[PDB]
Amino acid sequence: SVYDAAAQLTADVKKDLRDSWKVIGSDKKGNGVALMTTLFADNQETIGYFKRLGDVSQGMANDKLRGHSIILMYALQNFIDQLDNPDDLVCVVEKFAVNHITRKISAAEFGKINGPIKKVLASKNFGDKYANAWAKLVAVVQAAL
Amino acid sequence: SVYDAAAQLTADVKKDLRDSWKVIGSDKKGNGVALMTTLFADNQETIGYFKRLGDVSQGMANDKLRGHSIILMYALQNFIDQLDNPDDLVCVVEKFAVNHITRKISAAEFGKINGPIKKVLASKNFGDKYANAWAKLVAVVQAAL
Ligand code: HEM
Ligand code: HEM
Repeated sequence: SVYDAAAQLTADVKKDLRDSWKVIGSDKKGNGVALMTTLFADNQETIGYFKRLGDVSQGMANDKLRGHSIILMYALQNFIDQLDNPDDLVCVVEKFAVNHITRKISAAEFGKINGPIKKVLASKNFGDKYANAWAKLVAVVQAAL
Repeated sequence: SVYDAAAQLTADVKKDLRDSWKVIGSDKKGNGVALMTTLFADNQETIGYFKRLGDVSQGMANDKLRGHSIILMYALQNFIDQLDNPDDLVCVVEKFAVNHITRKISAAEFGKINGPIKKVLASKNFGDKYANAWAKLVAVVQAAL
């Protein structure tokens, strides 16, 4: 359950999340768009959920994709900012989960974002330690789906 | 058409928005809930759109309303951050608008948030000049609805 999954965010996980977000979150447009095109490249079957975005291979030049990618990064910003207070983290994760549940995005489907995250981290010289901290935050959202 | 309403955000308007946001956005939970509870108090009929939140009379103590309130404030953070690049502001506002159009929230209904914003600004002693600027930012969204 999500209260139990939020409890796996221990002190070192929280610190590694903030330390990597300080670099990733510096360029929300650039890293958000890179996140999404890596998801589409590595997991082409997820493009069906994003029909409204139009031609996803245009990347940055697709205004709808660029708008979605920037907004996605503010949801991550929000989660990072709630790490101090588990009660606020949980109520924000459950609120966020509503629209993903309506779209029938399962926990297994959501978990496909981990591969893209690991790759964007790796491009900024953040290794496995950080990829695993981010997998634990994505697991809090998965528990709400 | 959003680009035309965005043209109204002149250099002084953007400056007032950024300066008031420096204070308002520094307590996203507190000021987010104050906007929402002021909206419900002043325009009781808007509660019709928020049946999922349950008992909105609990204010801050209602986890679903607190979750919604914090997420609302990250949408405004995003808008403030895109003010200097009209192309990004417009693709973010148009993406944001999609779910509100599906909820059948008209431009007039959305415009009811202006009284709440004026009151939260005035509680932090930002007068009519700042309220005016915020009405012009809300107008960019209204142009997308
Ligand atoms: C790091 C993970 C993710 C974050 C932070 C995230 C964030 C968001 C945000 C903030 C929105 C806009 C608000 C809303 O409509 O709910 C959104 C929309 C959406 N998300 Fe997620 N999401 C993530 C992963 C995923 C994944 C893995 C899928 C599906 C395979 C997914 C599918 C969708 C879809 C289909 C939309 C709507 C796109 C549109 O038509 O405009 N999301 N997501
Ligand atoms: C300053 C203005 C506003 C901002 C920045 C804002 C922001 C947001 C955000 C970020 C979401 C979550 C993503 C989504 O589902 O679309 C949302 C949801 C929603 N908004 Fe807005 N919104 C604003 C005003 C309004 C107004 C005036 C109404 C209607 C009277 C409205 C009704 C809704 C509803 C019903 C939801 C879903 C709530 C739920 O989770 O059940 N919004 N809004």
